[PDB]
Amino acid sequence: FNGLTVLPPLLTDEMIAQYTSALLAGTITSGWTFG
Amino acid sequence: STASALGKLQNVVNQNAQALNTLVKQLSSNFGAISSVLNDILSRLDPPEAEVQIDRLITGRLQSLQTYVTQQLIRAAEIRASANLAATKMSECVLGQSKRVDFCGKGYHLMSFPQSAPHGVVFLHVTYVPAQEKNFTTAPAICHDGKAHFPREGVFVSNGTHWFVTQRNFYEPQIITTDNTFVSGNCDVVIGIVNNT
Amino acid sequence: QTRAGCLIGAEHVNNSYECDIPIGAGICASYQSIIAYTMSLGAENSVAYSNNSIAIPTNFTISVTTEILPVSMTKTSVDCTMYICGDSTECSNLLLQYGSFCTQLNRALTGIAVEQDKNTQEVFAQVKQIYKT
Amino acid sequence: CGDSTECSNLLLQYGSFCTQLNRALTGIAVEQDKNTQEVFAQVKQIYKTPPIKDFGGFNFSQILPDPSKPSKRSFIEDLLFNKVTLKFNGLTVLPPLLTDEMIAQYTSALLAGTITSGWTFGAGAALQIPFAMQMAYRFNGIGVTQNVLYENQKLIANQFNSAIGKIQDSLSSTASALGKLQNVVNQNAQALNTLVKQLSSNFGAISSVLNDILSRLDPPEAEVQIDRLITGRLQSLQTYVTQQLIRAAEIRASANLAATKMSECVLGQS
Amino acid sequence: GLTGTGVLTESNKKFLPFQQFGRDIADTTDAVRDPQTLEILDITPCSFGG
Ligand SMILES: *[C@@H]1O[C@H](CO)[C@@H](O[C@@H]2O[C@H](CO)[C@@H](O)[C@H](O)[C@H]2NC(C)=O)[C@H](O)[C@H]1NC(C)=O
Ligand SMILES: *[C@@H]1O[C@H](CO)[C@@H](O[C@@H]2O[C@H](CO)[C@@H](O)[C@H](O)[C@H]2NC(C)=O)[C@H](O)[C@H]1NC(C)=O
Ligand SMILES: *[C@@H]1O[C@H](CO)[C@@H](O[C@@H]2O[C@H](CO)[C@@H](O)[C@H](O)[C@H]2NC(C)=O)[C@H](O)[C@H]1NC(C)=O
Ligand SMILES: *[C@@H]1O[C@H](CO)[C@@H](O[C@@H]2O[C@H](CO)[C@@H](O)[C@H](O)[C@H]2NC(C)=O)[C@H](O)[C@H]1NC(C)=O
Ligand SMILES: *[C@@H]1O[C@H](CO)[C@@H](O[C@@H]2O[C@H](CO)[C@@H](O)[C@H](O)[C@H]2NC(C)=O)[C@H](O)[C@H]1NC(C)=O
Ligand SMILES: *[C@@H]1O[C@H](CO)[C@@H](O[C@@H]2O[C@H](CO)[C@@H](O)[C@H](O)[C@H]2NC(C)=O)[C@H](O)[C@H]1NC(C)=O
Ligand SMILES: *[C@@H]1O[C@H](CO)[C@@H](O[C@@H]2O[C@H](CO)[C@@H](O)[C@H](O)[C@H]2NC(C)=O)[C@H](O)[C@H]1NC(C)=O
Ligand SMILES: *[C@@H]1O[C@H](CO)[C@@H](O)[C@H](O)[C@H]1NC(C)=O
Repeated sequence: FNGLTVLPPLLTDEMIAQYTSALLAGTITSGWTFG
Repeated sequence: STASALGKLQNVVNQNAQALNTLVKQLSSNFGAISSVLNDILSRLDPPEAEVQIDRLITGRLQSLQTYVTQQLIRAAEIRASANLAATKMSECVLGQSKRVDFCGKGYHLMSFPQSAPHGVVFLHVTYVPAQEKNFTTAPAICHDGKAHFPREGVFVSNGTHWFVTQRNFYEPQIITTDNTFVSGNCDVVIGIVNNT
Repeated sequence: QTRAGCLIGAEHVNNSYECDIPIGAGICASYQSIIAYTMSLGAENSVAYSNNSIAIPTNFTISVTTEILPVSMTKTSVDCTMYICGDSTECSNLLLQYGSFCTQLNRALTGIAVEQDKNTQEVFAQVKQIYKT
Repeated sequence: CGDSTECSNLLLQYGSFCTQLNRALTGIAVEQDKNTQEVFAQVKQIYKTPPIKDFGGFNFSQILPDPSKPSKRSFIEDLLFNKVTLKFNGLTVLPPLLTDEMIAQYTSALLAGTITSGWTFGAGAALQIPFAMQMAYRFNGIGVTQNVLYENQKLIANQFNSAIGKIQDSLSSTASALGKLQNVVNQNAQALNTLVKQLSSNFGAISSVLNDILSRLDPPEAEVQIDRLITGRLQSLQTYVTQQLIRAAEIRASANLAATKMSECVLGQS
Repeated sequence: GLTGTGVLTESNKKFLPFQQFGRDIADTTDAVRDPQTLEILDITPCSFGG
């Protein structure tokens, strides 16, 4: 390249998957109360 | 099995790649100078015209960079609006049950589940859809003993010989009783009232 | 000859189907050879209205549908002095007389990247704890 | 360039600006078509009102389609269409994908569906229901018991009818009530007009027409003059494209709001 | 001395006896008067498109 760079995102996809898993477990177990 | 269902993320990636590709391809233009490579201009001629050639190159490349930056700003604003909409949907249709119609799903909303995607989110909406309809005859109120009766909740229906009260979204007939109906006035001003017990 | 211009290589038919490849003025074409036709809005029915008739469902179904939304894009950075000069002292000196036209670009790009990070973090970080099934 | 070989040859060395300009314009047009289709294509079938119309005393004559006129538009739609007022130099205007008749058909289908089936047709199959009972449900939905409606039917109907007539007059006599659409049309026309007007500028050259420059000087300085003209015109085109992009973004936001309102208020009670 | 391309047709405009050519708006010529016959013509750009 000639001065063009791509910066990695702060949140890696593993943490995003972890957030999705936490949200889904919460909504399955506790209904809407945890919100 | 079926592909090409994720056209939005593909479009975003393609637009970014195309913008970068045209930006890097713009480096191979003369812009009215004698060459497109600066080293040849530096090594082929005496400076007092080298600054002229380099000036032409500089102004062309500056124009290209400015155009790229403006396009990036526009696209970023659009993506930010989309992200705000996605955040609102996640807050409303996942952490609770939504009443605003067609906001998330086609039908009556029950719940939603989120899933990740390389540059976005995917919502799975679960909805309830009625089916297998049937005709019935209906009346607005019931006149009995000179009094008008209206249902607390539901609707009066008749299969042809007898009358029942049912909930609106599911057929479940029941005998009309003084517990699921309430009285108001006399059967003289209601248009379409019928006689029953 | 259509309201959108002229078309060669396709046959005009009297039917009307859904629209595959939009053409314009309410007409579009599809492959069968290639046929061009007037677009069809949908099916046709007349609900049997009456002043003492009702319809009530007797059964139900449960449907699962999908929705897709982008939230972020790649974060990019560009260096002016290497893009337009390519490590040349004379080019740098010549560019130095154009004022500060590139600090602005760097600020804009950094703002874009920070905005992307904020977008992702605000969409996904909706909970305070991590629950386990 | 205006069909000049020298201008094309000189322009050939500025890269590929025109490809991305045309790409942006094509994207804008596609977005416009998508906006219209998303806003209006909300139903799956085309419902029709019954030939006999007795909606408990309510009167929808002013808004139902009129078969007499070929356009099949209603009174209010014709008033709105008559209210507003509005290939030259290498620029073209493309026709929309959806004709006005199709928009009117969608509007008529939505109106018939909401008149006959209540809000059910927006969540599955349209379900028949008498209008008075639907209005009783709508009162029951705002915390007022249905008891009221059946005991005040005729009066209520009268009020509704009167209100409808009033707005017709408010549209027939009073003007300047549709400033937004007129403003959009005026903005587009003015932008196109000034873009065309920019052709007569000088930009520091000796003349504003290429033929005089070509037929009055030898090439060595003709190139300089043509370069000045070319860069000026290119800058004007870029400015026009950027303004169009901004206006398109704003229009898209407005269209999204309109689609949300149509989904939430016409197909259901909010 | 006024040069340009297009298709020339007959026009019904009434040039007042001293004008030579007419333009409508945005400074684009629409009509001309030939110096010999002294009649008003009409100019239309010949067709183009993508
Ligand atoms: C309407 O519903 C009523 C109540 O279910 C039906 O009356 C019953 O009909 C069955 C079948 O003929 C008899 O075995 C029961 O003894 C009836 N019950 C009573 C209380 O009389 C009635 O037949 C239905 N009418 C129609 C046209 O389907
Ligand atoms: C529903 O509509 C029907 C029309 O089909 C009404 O029946 C009419 O009622 C009037 C007044 O009793 C009679 O003069 C007509 O002869 C009837 N027409 C027919 C075809 O029978 C009926 O009254 C309406 N019911 C309600 C509740 O509005
Ligand atoms: C419901 O029942 C009432 C009374 O049982 C009916 O009212 C009678 O109507 C007849 C004919 O119009 C009159 O001759 C009587 O004087 C009325 N009696 C009373 C007490 O008002 C009423 O008509 C019935 N409903 C229907 C639709 O027939
Ligand atoms: C309900 O009653 C109607 C009226 O008898 C039945 O007939 C339908 O009527 C509409 C309009 O009059 C037509 O478009 C349909 O094709 C008719 N259906 C037939 C003839 O089978 C109707 O079928 C009944 N059932 C439902 C679910 O509407
Ligand atoms: C409501 O719909 C469901 C699904 O269409 C019906 O369940 C089916 O019943 C038939 C007949 O017994 C079976 O052959 C199918 O296997 C059932 N489907 C499933 C998914 O189990 C149900 O019978 C319907 N309800 C009524 C009252 O008819
Ligand atoms: C609904 O309102 C319209 C007015 O917009 C009524 O149409 C009028 O009807 C009367 C009597 O038939 C005529 O003298 C008028 O000339 C009509 N007005 C127009 C503009 O045509 C219509 O009658 C009303 N509906 C009902 C059932 O009365
Ligand atoms: C220019 O010269 C031509 C030719 O002499 C003139 O055309 C003549 O006009 C008269 C008047 O109507 C006719 O009777 C002749 O038949 C025409 N001759 C030809 C050859 O066309 C024209 O009028 C002159 N115009 C001016 C302004 O002097
Ligand atoms: C079928 O289309 C042809 C033109 O393609 C037309 O001449 C003819 O009238 C049409 N027939 C019917 C029944 O519409």
